[PDB]
This record gives sequence, C-alpha cells and structure tokens, in this order.
Amino acid sequence: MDIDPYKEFGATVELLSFLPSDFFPSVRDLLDTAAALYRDALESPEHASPHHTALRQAILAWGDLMTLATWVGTNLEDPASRDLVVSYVNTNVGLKFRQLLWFHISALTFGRETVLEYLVSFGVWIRTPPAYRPPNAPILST
Amino acid sequence: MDIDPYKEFGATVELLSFLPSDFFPSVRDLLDTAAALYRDALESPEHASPHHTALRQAILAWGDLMTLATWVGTNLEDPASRDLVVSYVNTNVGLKFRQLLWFHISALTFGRETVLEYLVSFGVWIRTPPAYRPPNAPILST
Amino acid sequence: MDIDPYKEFGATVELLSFLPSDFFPSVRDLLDTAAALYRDALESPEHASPHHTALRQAILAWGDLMTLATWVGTNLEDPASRDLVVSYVNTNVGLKFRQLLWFHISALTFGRETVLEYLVSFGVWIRTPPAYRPPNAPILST
Amino acid sequence: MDIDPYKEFGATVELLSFLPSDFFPSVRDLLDTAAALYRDALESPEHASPHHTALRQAILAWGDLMTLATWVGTNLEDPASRDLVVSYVNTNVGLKFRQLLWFHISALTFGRETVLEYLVSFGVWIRTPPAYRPPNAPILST
Amino acid sequence: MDIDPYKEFGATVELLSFLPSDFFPSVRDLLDTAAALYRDALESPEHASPHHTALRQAILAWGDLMTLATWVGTNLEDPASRDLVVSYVNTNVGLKFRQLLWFHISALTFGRETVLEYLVSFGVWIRTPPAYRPPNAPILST
Amino acid sequence: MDIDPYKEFGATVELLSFLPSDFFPSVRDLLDTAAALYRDALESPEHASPHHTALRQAILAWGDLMTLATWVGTNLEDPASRDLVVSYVNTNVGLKFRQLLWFHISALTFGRETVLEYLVSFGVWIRTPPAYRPPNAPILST
Ligand SMILES: NS(=O)(=O)c1ccc(CCNC(=O)c2ccc3c(c2)NC(=O)c2ccccc2S3)cc1
Ligand SMILES: NS(=O)(=O)c1ccc(CCNC(=O)c2ccc3c(c2)NC(=O)c2ccccc2S3)cc1
Ligand SMILES: NS(=O)(=O)c1ccc(CCNC(=O)c2ccc3c(c2)NC(=O)c2ccccc2S3)cc1
Ligand SMILES: NS(=O)(=O)c1ccc(CCNC(=O)c2ccc3c(c2)NC(=O)c2ccccc2S3)cc1
Ligand SMILES: NS(=O)(=O)c1ccc(CCNC(=O)c2ccc3c(c2)NC(=O)c2ccccc2S3)cc1
Ligand SMILES: NS(=O)(=O)c1ccc(CCNC(=O)c2ccc3c(c2)NC(=O)c2ccccc2S3)cc1
Repeated sequence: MDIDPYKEFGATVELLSFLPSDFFPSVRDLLDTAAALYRDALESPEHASPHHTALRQAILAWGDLMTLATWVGTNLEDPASRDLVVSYVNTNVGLKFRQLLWFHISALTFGRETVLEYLVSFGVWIRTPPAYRPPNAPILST
Repeated sequence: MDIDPYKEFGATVELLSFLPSDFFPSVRDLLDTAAALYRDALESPEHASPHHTALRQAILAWGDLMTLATWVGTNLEDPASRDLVVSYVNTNVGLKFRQLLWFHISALTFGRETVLEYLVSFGVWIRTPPAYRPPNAPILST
Repeated sequence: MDIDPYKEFGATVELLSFLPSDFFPSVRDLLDTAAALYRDALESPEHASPHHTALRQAILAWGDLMTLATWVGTNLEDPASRDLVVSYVNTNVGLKFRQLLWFHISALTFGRETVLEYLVSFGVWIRTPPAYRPPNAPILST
Repeated sequence: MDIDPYKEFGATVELLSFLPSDFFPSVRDLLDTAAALYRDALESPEHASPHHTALRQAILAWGDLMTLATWVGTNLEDPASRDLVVSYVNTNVGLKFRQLLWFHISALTFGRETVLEYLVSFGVWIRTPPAYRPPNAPILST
Repeated sequence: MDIDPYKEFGATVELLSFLPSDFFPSVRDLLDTAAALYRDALESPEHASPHHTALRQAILAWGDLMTLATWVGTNLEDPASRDLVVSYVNTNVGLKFRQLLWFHISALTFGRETVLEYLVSFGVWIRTPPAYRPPNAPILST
Repeated sequence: MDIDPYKEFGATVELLSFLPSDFFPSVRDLLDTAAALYRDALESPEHASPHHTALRQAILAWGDLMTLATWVGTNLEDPASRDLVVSYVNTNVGLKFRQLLWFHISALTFGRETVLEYLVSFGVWIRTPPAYRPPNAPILST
C-alpha cells in the first residue's frame, strides 16, 4: 500500500521536504536527546500519546540497522563493499531516521502543533530569495 | 535507552521468545495480509488504535530495508558480499519484522487480549517434550 | 475512472487477492451452478438484489468472450496466434470471470456477509506457515 | 440461459431494435458523458439504483475489450487480421456497448420511464413515410 | 497540483467539452457584456458571490495577455513569429478565456443552476446526429 | 473596466508596490508551496474562502502561459524571437503571477489580516533610509 510515516500526525512526507537534508541533527544526537530525557516514558509499559508509540519503532528500527552495520563489518569479503554498504546506511538510509526522530522528539517536546506551524514557517524561509529575508531562520517556541 | 517494541502493548520481547522463529509466516504474506485487508485503516489520515500507529512504522521501516536491498543489488563490487548483505536482511533483520508484523496483524484482527492469551497458551505447548505434548498447537479464536 | 468490480459489495479487489488463483472453480462449473440454481431469478424480468444485476453482466460479458473465441477460431490466419488468443481468453482473461462469478454465486448462495467473513477466514489460513495451520482450509456455512 | 440485458429495466432487446444502429452516439462520447456526469455515483462505494450497478459492468466490460484491442495490436502476426479483429470490436461488438451505455445513460438523466416513452415515440416515427413525419424525430424531455 | 477552473462551481472541464469551441462568443463580446452590465459589482470593493471573485481574475488574466499581445507586436524580430505568437493567444489561449468568461457571465446572469442544467441539456443536443436532432439547440431561461 | 486583482481582498495594486520586485519568491516555488500543501483544498469540489477561488485562476492562468511557453518553443521561426517571447513571459509577465500567488498563499497561510499588516509594516521598512533602521526587514507571524 501507500504508507506515509507522517500522514496521521499532521504532516506529509512532502511537507518535510521543506527542511533541507542538512538541517536535521545527527542520529547520535537525537538518540541521546531521547535516551537522556525520555527514558521513563519510552521504557514505560504504557503508551502515552501516538508519538511515543511511533518513536519506539523509530529507535528500534534504527536499533536493527546498527546491528546490520556491526554485522556487515565482520562478515563481508570485499572491504570496499563493507564500507560501501556501511557508508550507505549512514547517508540516505540513516537520513530517513533523522527526519522521523526529529519530527517526534520535536513534536512531544514543543507540541504537535508548533512543529506544523514551524515547517510552514520554515519552508517560507528557505524559499525566499537570500536578499529579502532575515539572517536567522524561524525557530521553535515552547 | 532500553526500548522494547512491545512493552506497552501487553507483552515483552522475552514473551515472544516462546514462539519459535519458524512459526512466523513470511514477510511477503504479512504485507499482503495488511494491504488486502487493512488498506482503509492504514492509508487513512487518522490513527485508529495504538496498533495502527505502530504498524505503519513496521511497514515503512521494512519499506526502507527493501530499498536497501534493491540498492545494494546494484552498487556493491563483490557479488558474494552483495548476496551476503541481501540475504542478511531477509535472514535475521527480516525476522524481527516478522514478529512485529505478526503481533500487530494478529492483534487488531483477533483482539489485543487474545494474542496475549495465545502466547501464554502457546509457550505452554512447546515447553512440553515431543512425546508429551498434544498434536496440534493451540489456536486463535475470534 | 478507477472502478473496482467489488467496491460496493463489501470487498476490494485486493481483498480477493487472498484467494490464490487456483482456488476458483472452473468457469464451466460456475455457469452451470448459476444456470442450475439462478435461472428463475436471472431470466426473470425484475432484479432481486444488487448481486443478480451484477451477475447478469458477468455471464453476458463472458457470453461475448466465448463469441470472440468461436469467432477467432474461424477467421485468423496463423493457427499459432489463433490458439494463443484462444488460450489467452481462458488463462488470465477468463480468470477475472472466475473471481467475479465466484463472489456472486457464493454471495447470494451463502449470504453477502458470510463470504466477507470467509474471505478473511481463508486469507488468514494461507498466510499462516504450513506447519501450524489446520489441514483443511476454512469453509462456508449457510 | 436466455438473458436479455434490458428485460428487467422495462424494455426488451427487440424494443431497442426500433433505434437504427446509426442513432447511437459513439462510445468515446458516452464514456465521456458518463465519466463527466457520474463520477461520484459510479466510483462511489454504494450502489444508487439498478442503473448504476448495470452501468459499471458496461464500462468495465468495455474496459476489457479495449485491453483486447491494445493487446491484439501488439501480439498478432498478420497485420490484416490484427486490424480485422480490431475493427470487429468497433463495428458490431462495439455497437452492443453503444445501446447499453446509451440506454443506461438516458435512464438516469431523463427518467427510467421517459426513455421507454421515447423508444415507443421514436419507433413510430421511423415506420411511417419520410414525407409524412416531422422534420425532426421525437426528443427527450427532462 | 490538479486544479480545475470549474471544479467548485458545479461543473468539470470535461462537462464543458460538450460545448463545441465554435459556440462560445468572441472575447471582445464577453468583455463588453461585463463592462456595460457588471460595472458596479466588479469594480466594487466587496465581493458579491464566488463568481465575481473568479471573474475579476478572468478579466485581468486576459488583461495581461493583451499586454503580451501589444508587447510582442513591438519587440520581436521575425514578423512571421510575431504574428504567430499574436494569433496563438487569440487562437487557443484566447479560447480558454472564452469558456471561463462565458461560464461566469452566463452564471451570474441566468443563475448558477440554470447553466448546469443547460450544459446537460446542450450536450444531449449535439450528441444526436445531424439528421436526428432538433432544429434549434436548447436555450437559457431566466 | 478598471479591475484591480486585489481591490476586494483588502489591498490595492499600489499597496503591493511597496514590495520590490526582487522580494517575491520564484514561481516554481509558490506553485510547489501550493501544490504540496493545498492539494486537497484546491482540487476539492467546493470553494472554501475567496482566496481559494482566486488562487485556482492564478494557477490555471499561469497554467496556460506555460502552454504558451512550450507552444512557442516549437512553432516560431526566429529562435531569437522564441527566446525573446519565451524570456518575456518569465520577466514582467511572470512577475504579476508572483505577486498574485504570493498574496494568496501568504493570505490563507498567515491570515488575510496579517499580510495587510505586513505590507504596511514592510513598506515602512524600505522607505526608511539605510542607516536609521533594523538589519532584517519585518516578518510574518502566524
Ligand atoms: N521564522 S519563519 O517563519 O520561518 C520566517 C523567516 C524569515 C522571514 C523573512 C521574510 N519573509 C518572506 O520573504 C516570505 C513571506 C511569505 C511567503 C513567502 C516569503 N513565500 C512562499 O513561497 C511560501 C512558502 C510556504 C508558505 C507560505 C509562503 S508565502 C520570514 C519568516
Ligand atoms: N495447548 S497447550 O496449552 O499449548 C499444551 C500442549 C501440550 C501439552 C503436553 C504436556 N505439557 C507440559 O509438558 C507442560 C505443562 C506446564 C508447564 C510446562 C510444560 N513448562 C513451562 O516451562 C511453561 C512455560 C510457559 C507457561 C507455563 C509453563 S509450565 C500441554 C499443553
Ligand atoms: N474460525 S476461522 O475464522 O475459520 C479461523 C481462524 C484462524 C485460523 C488459523 C490460526 N493459527 C495461526 O497460527 C495464526 C495466527 C495469526 C496469524 C497468522 C497465523 N498469520 C498471518 O500471516 C495472518 C494473515 C492475516 C491476518 C492475520 C495474520 S497473523 C484458522 C481458522
Ligand atoms: N412526437 S411523437 O409522439 O414521437 C410522433 C408520433 C407520430 C408521428 C407521425 C404519424 N404517425 C404514424 O404514421 C403511425 C401511427 C401508428 C403506427 C405506426 C405509425 N407504425 C408502427 O409500425 C408502430 C410501432 C410501434 C407501435 C405502434 C405502431 S402502428 C410523428 C411524431
Ligand atoms: N434540446 S436537447 O435536449 O438538447 C435535444 C436535441 C436534439 C435531439 C434529437 C435526437 N436525440 C439523441 O440522438 C440522443 C439522446 C440521448 C442521448 C444521446 C443522444 N447521447 C449522449 O451521448 C448523451 C450526452 C449527454 C447526456 C445524455 C446523453 S444520451 C434530442 C434532444
Ligand atoms: N517589521 S517592520 O514593521 O517592517 C519594521 C522594520 C524596520 C524598522 C526600523 C525603524 N523604523 C522607521 O524608521 C520608520 C517608522 C515609521 C514610519 C517610517 C519609518 N516612514 C514611512 O514613510 C511610512 C511608510 C508606510 C507606513 C508608515 C510610515 S511612517 C521598523 C519597522
């Protein structure tokens, strides 16, 4: 079928195309921001909101890809293929767990509605020419 | 942090260790069972229960691994490593999306509570020795 | 437009994908079951339910394809192509009048709701691995 | 059995023999008229009247013949036969989907009873002499 | 995206395909019909109905194309191309502002519902063959 | 007559003269901001507010000019006239669909009243000398 990760949270995968792929912080930073702030809610035995349930899967699905990384680092033959496959998991494949982990850790941190009023307020920033606009891009308010 | 995929649905990842890894139907069967039966509740723009939200991510996360499969099938150098990595995904990492897709497509089809009364009623089956247990293993009732 | 044959009877064409293409009985058998149990309701000058109206067209549309068969059997030049076209009408083209004639002659024979209940009951059967599913697939009850 | 397409709508296939085969507008025009006036009733998931259910099948059955056309245009050997078969589906075979689409499109747009009072009113204007009837054949009123 | 000019006024761009392209009066006539009759509701500083708001844009958008015409008539090099581009605007692109200006100036003069009961009552006119339909085509009543 | 595109939305075409012609983002960006955010409201069969009705025409009118572009790119004789006419459609002619598409996609995105409190709050910025004013121009708040 045609599943969007975001279709029922209030944004489409095309709406997150506003955010350039450089914008999302590194995966090692979001896992810490969620492993050093949400260790009682994520590890808790009862789901809080639809974000916590979607954010377990984002971590665990990334939890298996790293297993794929450590696995491939010790089983292939061609080291170029090893670094080629290991480097491909942290380029485009790792990116889609930067959007996902961002959109949730920024959702249940700044409100499900402040993000969606951020993407619209950030897409309007980048699309503007680099002459008739402010120096800093718009920001998240609690 | 320590995230279990199932901790808030009523079962732990140790509880699903009862089910032997041969038990779970193939991923191509689970995907077709949710695309030919739940093509209205998944694509829909509003989440129904915590299973539908957890089951989008299970499909899409598997949706990216197949992209990793088709990608790796056309970019590596060592074909032996290519197959190794390709088989790997469908070997083990293709397993943890057999438990996940099973536990949900069997949750919101037979009830969130009938599964958990199945694993306990199936773990008690295998536990017994070959020449001690019953013929057919216990089953799911609607 | 995007017309499904089944969209308003309670099932989608993806839902009938559960049934393997070997399952549907032969067209010469369904035309006999309909013509030996649905003559007084089909030939009749007043439609009974939405199945009888959909099942006329299924027979007549198949009534023209056989005319195409008998026509092509006496007008082409290349016998190889003659058979090719003749075998193509009884392979994939004839199949879609096996699903259609099945879903109706099993609808107004066992109830419009027992099929839908059987479709899911049968779909869950095949997807199960061959070890833990019962010997016989689930069945229709009047 | 002996199925008439029209037997339960209020007219027999002999009653439509009044209409000369030149009268029916082209198939590319009725498919547009039905796809430009009935796109929320046909595609809709619930049947409105016995015409909408009979008119899906008329479109889809014609939907497969065009597939036969595009298929035969790329698989036969003798081009003379390819065109012959292609022209055979747009001469006599295509005609019977001009009566059907014409009788179903004028039944839910002018009244299921105004058509049947048209065939009888139009069938008597053709039986009389050319220099006796009105310069125009009788017409449909909403 | 897929925008129809008419999708929310009660008709689709396929529904206006009934009207042959010869039917629409000339643009110089439609512009004079709205400038000598609707010179109070258009220039006015408050929109009356959704037609007046859609009909400003139709005039102004045509207001810029004429500027393109007068511009191109004094800036190109190849006179053949100059005329080609000039004629082009009044050939086809001058047509799609004949449908638009017609459908509105005939909407808010004869009612939004009498037009839509005209296109259906005019498409049924042309559909019929030359020696089968009536003398004068159906007409608009206030 | 004398039609302003904006006269009934709360601003005059002279009021938008504050915005320098460099300010408006490119047409390929606004069509995306409206084709990747308003695909269910614009394509919907019922108009929401006077902006949605004015914004269909802005897209479609631009939809025909691009047809003029692709047309002129394959029919003229003098390639200088081709590039001269094609380049003139994306200079001054394309500009007036940058103001229009801006004023609407910024109207029904930030409120019909926040724009009009922006132009007045932006015209006061540029008119100020480049010495007794802030570094960044004033901005839109949701
Ligand atoms: N903090 S912020 O909200 O991200 C923000 C940061 C910086 C600025 C500087 C000046 N603004 C603009 O030039 C501007 C305004 C409005 C618009 C615009 C550009 N074009 C669009 O195509 C667009 C795209 C998406 C949604 C709406 C729009 S319409 C404003 C806002
Ligand atoms: N249909 S059934 O319920 O699955 C079922 C199938 C087959 C048999 C045959 C003989 N039984 C046993 O040997 C047996 C009984 C009881 C137990 C057992 C083994 N050990 C466990 O570690 C265990 C694991 C989970 C839960 C409870 C237990 S305690 C009984 C029940
Ligand atoms: N009473 S009934 O409706 O006729 C009837 C219902 C159920 C059964 C078989 C039960 N056994 C299982 O091992 C089992 C359980 C659960 C599942 C499963 C197998 N795999 C799937 O891929 C699948 C496919 C579609 C929907 C859910 C699932 S998950 C037989 C009959
Ligand atoms: N506006 S209108 O009602 O459609 C209309 C009706 C009649 C006319 C012209 C004058 N009629 C006749 O010569 C006439 C009369 C009677 C008959 C006839 C022809 N032959 C038949 O074979 C026939 C066919 C069906 C049913 C009865 C009959 S018997 C013009 C218009
Ligand atoms: N004043 S009028 O209503 O416009 C009118 C003018 C002239 C005539 C003369 C003879 N009629 C027909 O041949 C005829 C009748 C019915 C139809 C038809 C053709 N085909 C269509 O595809 C079509 C298209 C749109 C809507 C319905 C239809 S079904 C009748 C009515
Ligand atoms: N975010 S903002 O509102 O665009 C904005 C951006 C930057 C600044 C910096 C300092 N201001 C001024 O020098 C100033 C103030 C007020 C005025 C002014 C200049 N002259 C005008 O002729 C004018 C034009 C239109 C409307 C009112 C006025 S009176 C203020 C506001």
